[PDB]
Amino acid sequence: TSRNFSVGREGLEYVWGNHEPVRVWAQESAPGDPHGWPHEIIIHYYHRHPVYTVIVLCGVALAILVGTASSAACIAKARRDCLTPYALAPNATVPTALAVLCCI
Amino acid sequence: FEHATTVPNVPGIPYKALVERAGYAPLNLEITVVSSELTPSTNKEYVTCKFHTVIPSPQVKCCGSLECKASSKADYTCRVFGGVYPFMWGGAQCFCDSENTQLSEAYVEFAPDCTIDHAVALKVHTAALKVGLRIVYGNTTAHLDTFVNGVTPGSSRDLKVIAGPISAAFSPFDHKVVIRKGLVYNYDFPEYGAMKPGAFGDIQASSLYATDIVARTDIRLLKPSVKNIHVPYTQAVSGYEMWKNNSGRPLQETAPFGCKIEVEPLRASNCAYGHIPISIDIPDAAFVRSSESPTILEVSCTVADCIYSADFGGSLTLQYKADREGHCPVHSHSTTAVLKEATTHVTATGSITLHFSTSSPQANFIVSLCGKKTTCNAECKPPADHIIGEPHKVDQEFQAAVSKTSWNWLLALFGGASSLIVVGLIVLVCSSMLINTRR
Repeated sequence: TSRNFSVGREGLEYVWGNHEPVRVWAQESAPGDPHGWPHEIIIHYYHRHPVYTVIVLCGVALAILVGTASSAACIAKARRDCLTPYALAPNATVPTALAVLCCI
Repeated sequence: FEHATTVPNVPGIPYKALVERAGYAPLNLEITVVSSELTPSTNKEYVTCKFHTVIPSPQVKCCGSLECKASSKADYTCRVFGGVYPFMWGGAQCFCDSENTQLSEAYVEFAPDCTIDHAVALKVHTAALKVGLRIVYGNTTAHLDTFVNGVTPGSSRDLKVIAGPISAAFSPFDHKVVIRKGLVYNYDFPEYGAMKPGAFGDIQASSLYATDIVARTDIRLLKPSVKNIHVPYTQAVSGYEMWKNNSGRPLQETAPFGCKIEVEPLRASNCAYGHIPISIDIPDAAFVRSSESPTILEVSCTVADCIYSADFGGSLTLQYKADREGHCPVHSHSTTAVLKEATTHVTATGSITLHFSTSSPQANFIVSLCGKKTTCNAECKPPADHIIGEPHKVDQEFQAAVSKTSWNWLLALFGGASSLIVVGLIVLVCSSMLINTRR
């Protein structure tokens, strides 16, 4: 027969019949390269610590998303608070010098 | 001198420390836990084994009445039956017809083979850790055994090492333990005096040759039916035999932390758990002045190739220039990298190749050659073998465990997120005073 046993960093001891106990430890020989491109980095760290890698990748995606939304909102309200007051006020004229400096 | 080190309690991996005092050359220290003992305080509740049902020779009164008496033997059951007329080989044994009375007795003894086949019920209190050390300072090696309690000065000759309290209190034994033929079981045995028929401990005694045996084996004495003389009885099974059939696996195979459970005395040897705060008092003869010790002028560390594995999967050559011959100790001032060799022979101008083990995916540690520490840079590839037969010499951190390329990617993305926030804020304020100046 064949039996499958999970070995961690701490080790595993198996005794087969009247044999001396034999101990085996597990190394981080995860598929991928931690020093290569980002996707091999991701494969390595996912195969090593999956939940930690998922948490970190979700955190970085959240960090980019809130911050892209924040920059977009800041540029948006700045654009509107520069455009609505007098740039496009009724019967109001804004020449090139203070129009093209940011507009279009 | 006093050195406060935290030696991980794993039996076989030396912990390399560097004790340095002002005006003296650094001294290499090596604390190895050759052995460990977890001895708990025990209390023998009782002794149990298979019981032998002693049925004495029946007593019959031919024309008269018999009375049950009180006896102190284990599970002494007595009953008196009304009309018997018993027969032996030779005919009837009484002259009356139905006024004959029988007295059935049945108690419980210890089986003759119980001197070898018996179980000891024990209660174990707090445990004591007693470790053996191989402290190496300079070129003198001291072997000593010390109690890990925080106050005991366990010293071999003059070392004066004090092992502080263990960080975590761990015991493979719970409150109640059963020892049978060298095997150790964690069983909730019945207390002394409360024995249940058909279960472990149905017969109890303070010793094998004690006279105060107590038992409860459910001996029911039945009415004789055949004409021949007979004490008919029915009884529960041996709780010892039932427990032997349903014993499970011993603590010798179910113990955590890879402990070796041993008896006489009961102990758990070579357990790998926690940290031992060892404080050492090195004799002044070991230390040497800096004047007559070799002095390094320029040391540069280059690491050829490395992997992060349990063994010494790393190479580290360093080119130094020193003024004199001698032996200068080396040390890695990093928790993620350790060095196989500690003392190196210095030959004026030259190089020495030092093997190291690391668990971070990088050699980014500081190596001191009797002073003048230098930094090392490398990339440590993942190992080839998946399973190794040797413990990991270094514990796994987080900042170490994340590589510099991954750190750069994460830092770049998070810093871009922060730069978006700050550029949004500066644009917001720019527009704010723009509006303020507009009106």
